[PDB]
Amino acid sequence: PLDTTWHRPGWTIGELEAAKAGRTISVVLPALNEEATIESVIDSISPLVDGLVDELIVLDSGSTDDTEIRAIASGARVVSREQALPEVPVRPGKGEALWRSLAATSGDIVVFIDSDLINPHPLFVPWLVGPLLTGEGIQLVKSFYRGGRVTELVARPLLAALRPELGCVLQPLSGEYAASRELLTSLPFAPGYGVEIGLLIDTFDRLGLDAIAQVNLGVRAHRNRPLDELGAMSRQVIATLLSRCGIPDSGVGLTQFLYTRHTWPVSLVDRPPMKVMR
Amino acid sequence: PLDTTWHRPGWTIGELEAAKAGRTISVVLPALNEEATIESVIDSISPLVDGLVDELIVLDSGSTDDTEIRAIASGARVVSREQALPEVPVRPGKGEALWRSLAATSGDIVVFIDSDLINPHPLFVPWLVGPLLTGEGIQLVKSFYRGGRVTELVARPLLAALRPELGCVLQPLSGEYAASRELLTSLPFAPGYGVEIGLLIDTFDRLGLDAIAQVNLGVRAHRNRPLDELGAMSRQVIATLLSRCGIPDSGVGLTQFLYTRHTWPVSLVDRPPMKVMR
Ligand SMILES: O=c1ccn([C@@H]2O[C@H](COP(=O)(O)OP(=O)(O)O)[C@@H](O)[C@H]2O)c(=O)[nH]1
Ligand SMILES: O=c1ccn([C@@H]2O[C@H](COP(=O)(O)OP(=O)(O)O)[C@@H](O)[C@H]2O)c(=O)[nH]1
Ligand SMILES: O=C(O)[C@@H](COP(=O)(O)O)O[C@H]1O[C@H](CO)[C@@H](O)[C@H](O)[C@H]1O
Ligand SMILES: O=C(O)[C@@H](COP(=O)(O)O)O[C@H]1O[C@H](CO)[C@@H](O)[C@H](O)[C@H]1O
Ligand SMILES: [Mn+2]
Ligand SMILES: [Mn+2]
Repeated sequence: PLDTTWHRPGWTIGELEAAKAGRTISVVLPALNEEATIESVIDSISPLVDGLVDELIVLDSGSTDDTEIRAIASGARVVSREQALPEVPVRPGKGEALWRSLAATSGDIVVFIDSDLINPHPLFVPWLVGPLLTGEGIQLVKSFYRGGRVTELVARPLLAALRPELGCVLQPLSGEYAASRELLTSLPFAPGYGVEIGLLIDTFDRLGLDAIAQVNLGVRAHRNRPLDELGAMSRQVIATLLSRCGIPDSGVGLTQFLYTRHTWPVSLVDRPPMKVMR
Repeated sequence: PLDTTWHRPGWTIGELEAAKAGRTISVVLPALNEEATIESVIDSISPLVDGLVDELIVLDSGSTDDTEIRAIASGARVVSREQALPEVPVRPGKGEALWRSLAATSGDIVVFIDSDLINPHPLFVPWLVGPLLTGEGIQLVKSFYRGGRVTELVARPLLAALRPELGCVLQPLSGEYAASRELLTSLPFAPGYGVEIGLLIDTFDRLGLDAIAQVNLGVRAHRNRPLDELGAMSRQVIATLLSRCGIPDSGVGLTQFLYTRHTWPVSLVDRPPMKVMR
C-alpha cells in the first residue's frame, strides 16, 4: 500500500537535476555537539552544491564543542537557532531546530540529514529527492536502512496499535527524509525527539499514504546511546504519538531511579505551521 | 506515595512463618522450555516447603524439552495447562498459564517466580510475602532489582503518559511478585506477556497504591532475548495497557521486515476473574 524503492535507485545525478524543472533543493543538517561526525557528513553532500543541491546549511542547535568551526572549515553555511528566527526566543530540542531551519532555507524541497551519521553514503540526498522529483503526488520521502530499539519497541508497535495504516513504514523515526516546502510549512512541528513521528502521522492524516514514499539507504551507523537517554526519547515519542491520535497525555516526565531519582522533561507544546509567520 | 522496602528485609523465616496465622502460601513457577534453569529455581525454594511455603507447583506451559522431567527430578509437582482446567481448551501465552495456575493451587497467598532466572536468591519468596504477612492493607507485592528494555522504553514511559500515579513503581513488568488469592481471583488476566502490566493497573484501579508494595530483590539475570521477540512482547504490553486506560487498540499485530515480512500475534482477549468458575 506504500511506494517503496527496495533496491538502489536507478536515476543519475544529471537525470535528477533535469527533473528539477525550476524547483530548488535545500539540505539541512541539525547539529548539537557533533564535532566528531559533522565534517564527514558535510563532505558527502557538498560536491552536489550548485548542481542538484542548491543550498546546504548546518543549523547549530547550541553546540558548545567544535561543531561550528569544523562545519565552517568544510565550507558549510552555519545558522544558529537565534539567527534562523531572532524575534522568537529559542526552545530546546531537535524539533525546534528543524522548525527554525524552514525560515533559514528557501528550497522548494527540503532534505534533512542527521549530522551524527558515520561514513554517510554520498547518494543519500540523490536517493531521497528521487521520488519527489520523478514521482507524482509524493510530498514526503522517509528512509529505511540495514539498533533501532525505540523504533522497534515503541514507535512501530504503537503505530500498529493506533495507526495500523502506517505499519508498512519501516523506519518511522528516521532522521533522513525529504519533503516539499509546501508540506513542511503546513504542518506543525513536535518538540524534541517527537518531530519525526509527528511529521509522519500529520502528513498521513492530511494526504494519505500515496503522498509518502520510502527509499532504501543501504545500512547505517550512528552513536548508540545509553538506555536512559532513550527512555526520554521514547517518552517524547509517546507524547507526540498520543497527541496525533487524540489521546490525552498527562504531561508527566519519565522518572528514572539510577538508586537515585531524576525526572526528564517532556513537552506537549508544538510549534505552529511556519506559514503563520509569513 | 508507594510502600518500598529499599534494602534487604529484616524478618527471618520463623518470624514470617509465625505471621502466617492460618493463611497458606502457594508458589507457582510458569515454565515454557526452561530445562536449563528450572532446576536451580526449584531448588532455591523447595527447602521452604512444609515450612513457610505450603505448596510449590511448576505450571508446564507446553514444554517440549526436558523441563518436566528435570522439575520432577527436583521434587516439584508439575501441572500442565490441561490439568489445571481440563474442561476449558488451552490458549497460548504466559497470561494463560498464570491464570490456569489459580485453579491448580489453593494458598491464601500466591507467589509467582519466573522459571528462567539464573542463580535466584533463596530469599525471594520470603522477601515477597513479607509485606503481605506483616503489613496491613497490602494485597500485591511487586519486585525490583539491579537489560529491562521493554520496561524502560515501553512500560514505564507509557505509565508516565497514561497512569502517572504508577511512575514510582520501578519494575511494572517484573515476573516475581506475590498477591492474595482474593485479589487474584477478582482480577481478569491479560493474555501473553500482558499479564503483569494488566494485574498492576487493575489492582491500582481497584484498591489504590496503598494496597501495593514493592521489595528489593538485589540484582537479577535471565535470558536476554532478541530484539524481535521483544517487539512482540512490547506490542502485547501496549495492547493490554491501552485497554486498561480505555483506549481502543486496533488489534493489528506488529509486522517486522527481517528483507522478509512476518506478522506476530497480538491478543485483545482477557481471561475472566477465576471467581466466575466457582
Ligand atoms: O536539541 C537537539 C537534539 C538533537 N539534535 C540533532 O539531532 C540528531 C539526532 O540526535 P541524537 O540525540 O539521537 O544523536 P546524538 O546525540 O547521539 O548525536 C543529531 O544530529 C543531533 O545533533 C539537534 O540538532 N538538537
Ligand atoms: O507461553 C508462555 C510464555 C512464557 N512463559 C514463561 O514466562 C517466563 C518469562 O518468559 P520469557 O519469554 O520472557 O523468557 P524466556 O522465553 O527467554 O525463557 C518464563 O519463565 C517462561 O517459561 C510461560 O510459561 N508460557
Ligand atoms: O530508534 C532508536 O532508538 C535510535 C537508534 O539508536 P539505537 O542504536 O537503537 O540506540 O534512532 C532513532 O532516532 C534516530 C534519530 O532521530 C533515527 O535515525 C532512527 O530511525 C530512530 O530509530
Ligand atoms: O523488560 C524487558 O524487556 C525484559 C528484560 O529482558 P532484556 O534483557 O531487557 O531484553 O524483561 C521483562 O519481562 C520479564 C519477564 O516478564 C520481567 O521479569 C521484567 O521485569 C521485564 O522488564
Ligand atoms: Mn543518531
Ligand atoms: Mn525472563
